[PDB]
Amino acid sequence: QARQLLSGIVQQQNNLLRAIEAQQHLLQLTVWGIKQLQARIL
Amino acid sequence: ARQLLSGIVQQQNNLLRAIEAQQHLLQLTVWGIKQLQARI
Amino acid sequence: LLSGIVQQQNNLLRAIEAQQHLLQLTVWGIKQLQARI
Amino acid sequence: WEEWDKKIEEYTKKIEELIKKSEEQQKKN
Amino acid sequence: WEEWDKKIEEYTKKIEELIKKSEEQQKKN
Amino acid sequence: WEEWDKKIEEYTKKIEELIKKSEEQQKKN
Repeated sequence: QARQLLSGIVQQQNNLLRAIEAQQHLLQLTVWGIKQLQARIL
Repeated sequence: ARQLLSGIVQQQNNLLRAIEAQQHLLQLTVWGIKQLQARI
Repeated sequence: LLSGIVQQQNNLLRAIEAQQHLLQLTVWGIKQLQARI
Repeated sequence: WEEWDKKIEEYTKKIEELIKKSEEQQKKN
Repeated sequence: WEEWDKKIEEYTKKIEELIKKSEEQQKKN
Repeated sequence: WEEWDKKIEEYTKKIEELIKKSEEQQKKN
């Protein structure tokens, strides 16, 4: 009973962590673009 | 006991919804980059 | 192991908070470029 | 762009709320 | 820039799926 | 923009240490 909830929470935490990692990669792309546009203006 | 698993599951919700709100914020910043990049 | 899940919640939370500082910075940058262009 | 600024402020405010509510739930568990 | 557009939608897909897996898993708990 | 550059790399390093710290705790858990 509580071993199913405890197992799904650890499963959930790895899901959230992998989402954060992907979002961090997506954000580092965002930073490249901004620097690339800044360089073009300068 | 299940008092604390209940508080954790709720916390998972807020974290998940934060991930989702930040994702909309990320897509919005992509949109701005694509608009500024195309104009120049 | 339950004390480990609660601290994993804290790790994720602080990571989201760091992600949000970075979002703040990229939104600022896009705004400086937008008004400039 | 004006809609863009609104969606920014919208999700910004919503994120900072979720962060606030998540840190209180954390200052508990 | 086109590889940029490529990696953008690549990770956007990757995230949207993880958000999907997470909501369904949240619904279980 | 200097300062923007500072904060970007700074918070980038921060989140990447939290990610590694979470990869550890996740395997332990």
